[PDB]
Amino acid sequence: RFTQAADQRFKQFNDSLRFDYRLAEQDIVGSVAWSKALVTVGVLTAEEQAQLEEALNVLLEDVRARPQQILESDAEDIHSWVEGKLIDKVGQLGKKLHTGRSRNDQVATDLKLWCKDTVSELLTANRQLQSALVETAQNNQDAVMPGYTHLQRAQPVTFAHWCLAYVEMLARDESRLQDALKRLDVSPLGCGALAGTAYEIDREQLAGWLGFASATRNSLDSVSDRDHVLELLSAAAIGMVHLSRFAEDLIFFNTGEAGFVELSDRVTSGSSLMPQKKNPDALELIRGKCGRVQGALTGMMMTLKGLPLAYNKDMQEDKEGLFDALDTWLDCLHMAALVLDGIQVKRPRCQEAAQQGYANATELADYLVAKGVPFREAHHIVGEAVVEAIRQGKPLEDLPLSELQKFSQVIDEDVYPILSLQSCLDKRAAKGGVSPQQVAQAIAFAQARLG
Amino acid sequence: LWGGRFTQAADQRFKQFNDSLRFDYRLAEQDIVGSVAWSKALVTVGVLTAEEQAQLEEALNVLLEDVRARPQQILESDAEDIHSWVEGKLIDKVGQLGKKLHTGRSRNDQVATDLKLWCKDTVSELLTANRQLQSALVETAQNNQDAVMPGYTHLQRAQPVTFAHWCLAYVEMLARDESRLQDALKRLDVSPLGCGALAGTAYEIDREQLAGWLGFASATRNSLDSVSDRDHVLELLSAAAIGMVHLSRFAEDLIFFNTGEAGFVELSDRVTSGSSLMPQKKNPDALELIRGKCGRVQGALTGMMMTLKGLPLAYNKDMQEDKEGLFDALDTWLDCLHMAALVLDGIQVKRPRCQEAAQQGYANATELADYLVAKGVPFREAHHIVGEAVVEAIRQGKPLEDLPLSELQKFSQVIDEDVYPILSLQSCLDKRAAKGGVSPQQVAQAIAFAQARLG
Repeated sequence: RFTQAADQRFKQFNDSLRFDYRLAEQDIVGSVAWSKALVTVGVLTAEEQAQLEEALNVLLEDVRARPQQILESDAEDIHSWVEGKLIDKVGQLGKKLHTGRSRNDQVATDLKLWCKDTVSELLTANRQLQSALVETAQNNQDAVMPGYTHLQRAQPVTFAHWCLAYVEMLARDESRLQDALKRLDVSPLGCGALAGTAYEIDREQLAGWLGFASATRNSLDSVSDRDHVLELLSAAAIGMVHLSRFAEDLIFFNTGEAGFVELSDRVTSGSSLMPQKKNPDALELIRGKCGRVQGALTGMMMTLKGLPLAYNKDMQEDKEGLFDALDTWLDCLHMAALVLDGIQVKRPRCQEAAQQGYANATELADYLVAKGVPFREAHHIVGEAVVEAIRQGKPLEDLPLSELQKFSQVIDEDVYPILSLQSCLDKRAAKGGVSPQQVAQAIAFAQARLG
Repeated sequence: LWGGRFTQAADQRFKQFNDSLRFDYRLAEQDIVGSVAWSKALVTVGVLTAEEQAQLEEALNVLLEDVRARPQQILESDAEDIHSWVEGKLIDKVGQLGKKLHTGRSRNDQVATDLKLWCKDTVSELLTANRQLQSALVETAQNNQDAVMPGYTHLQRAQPVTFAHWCLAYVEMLARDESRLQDALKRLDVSPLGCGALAGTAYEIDREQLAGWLGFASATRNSLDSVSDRDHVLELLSAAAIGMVHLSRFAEDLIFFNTGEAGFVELSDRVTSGSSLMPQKKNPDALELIRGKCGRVQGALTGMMMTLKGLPLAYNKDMQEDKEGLFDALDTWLDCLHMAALVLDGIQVKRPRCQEAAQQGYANATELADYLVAKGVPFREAHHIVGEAVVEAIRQGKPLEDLPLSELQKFSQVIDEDVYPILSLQSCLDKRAAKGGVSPQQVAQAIAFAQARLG
């Protein structure tokens, strides 16, 4: 009894179906393609290939329309599940299909086909966040707020420029995904268990049937290679780092202390104890989820580190992490878009905090330096003027001319336009600077580029 | 549990993203048991009458027995989490009374308690699994005291050892895992319940009495810390990570001993796969999976560290990410401890091959240096001398013992016919007579000591 329990434990420990069912569709189209290779190589007649294709097409439509059926079976993995469902439709012809093929090059192929499908969905979700960000930017070009270094008020910025910062981060995530795609777009099918098919299959022809751009150059490498999962996990970890920063900023902007931003009821939840709470749960989950992506990355690295060639059962650990991390990344991309959709920027509070920063003390200092006051003395004087202004509870620009002239006689009426928030924005007029004219052009450039 | 502050419902995609039920239902028993203890705190302080508490306990116990019978039923609900699920089922059963149970409590409070209760049970199981492995290793050692084999450093033939000694090496690793689990359990055996959402319950509850009801050793000293603390998850993950490193080395060793090249070990069919064509080759499936599974435990560790890093006080929603990581990592560690034990029974050590290999690679060269020392030759000099003898032995393709005396005396004139008994396999073992050494008497003393420590 406890022997049987132990054997059943071993079967659960060993089996992969419960996560690799996720590869059903890829295993099936992969099988279609192999079947054609076998014809070129004289194992299958053209008729057996058509019957096999027919049964695989029916199975594909059935898995699409009801994926939950796979997990009803006690098959050990999908390859064996698909094989079993093939034999029901076609008899021993569904075993003959595995001729010249191994589970090692089979799963390598399925996995890369899955990555292609998934990178595609990630590219879309990523482009959608960019577009959500750019749209948010368009509607908040007038939202002047404090920029931050060290979480201290620095030169003022606009909410729009803040959005386009994340657009840029996301644009690099997009090219990272594109590059990973091109690099993984190589068919490992026809590589046998480790040393190649024992048939004269045309692997480049086979790759074409699979939709891959070329075939792998080395069978040992083909069966042992999981770079694409490491690289996709890297891309995801960096993407999630981006989203964790976005979340951190929005959560600060969302504090009662800041009051910069109000989030929608759709994307927010309450407290079981505290009747007033409206918490940024979605933003917090997005940053909390950075860790599981990172863990998936670390785990895959550790799994592959020190692993001898060619194939090893350790490599069955390549899927759960990848699946979880890419699902997470996709969910976070969607959720970040959703948060933006309902966001309200509280413009007066943003501007009030911008003005309580005294960044224009700089502009005062070199107004004075431009008027001839020595550097050291200029800074001393503005320092004094700033202390007095906070004592009176007003911005520098709010001091009457008679008051400012007590700090330096050279200050005149022309000081006031030079101290304005608008003036300080308009000076940053180089590419990527925060002047409204530049931000406006960046939004337009991103609209055109994003479609 | 909330909604009065809200004018609009959650978006469907937010609900799927935010809900914890699909995994926190694992805490059902703990949640209900904590709720019972909380109902008692509430009497103490006038929120509930004695008969109201008795009535809540009845309904909670019904839920407990229902949930024990088929936990899966929980997942039929669209409840946000296990806490809302319990409260909702209480209300169905007792009406308005069910709306009273959450007085003075928060989910921050509740989940912190539920998770520590679950850790206690899980650590216990890990401890049990760790001890069976130790004791399975000890028994394998018992039965393989005579299996001289090569010892390795750098995967190079070092000095002879025995398979018993190898086994006991892993016993020592596991015993430190065991003590790490015990120390972690002590630190975590502290009740956070009664700390509200961060600042305390607004009630004169006796939190040490509450701890007693829950089976904890004491109550936490600071509400802010209590609702925000996940040290115990990091500490358990880190113990699991170390434990999994040990298992990965165990895996690496056996997979190596199982090669056609070594041939030291035959494993059971129960734990391997292979082909009827080549019944000699067994793929070490369980072992490969044990070492492969090290990563996900390492990943859970890194992941929880990252999620906790830079988080302000007190509770934050990020902390909902603790459970999935911990569940996976401790389940993995438990399964690997069980499979390691499964691999050990029916394992067979192939003695003739082990012994043959133990006599190769000039693994007796230390004995010659030591022999030179005993004749007065400074160890460093002896070492150099023997190294050169090895270079000549390699050149002749002979073991040191097969070098004629006249040849050996070219290296040192002090060498006489008594080197030869010193080069034997049995003498390599006998000479290592200090504690933790490989002599037959030391290994026997170590086996007997491990048997006593574990019995």
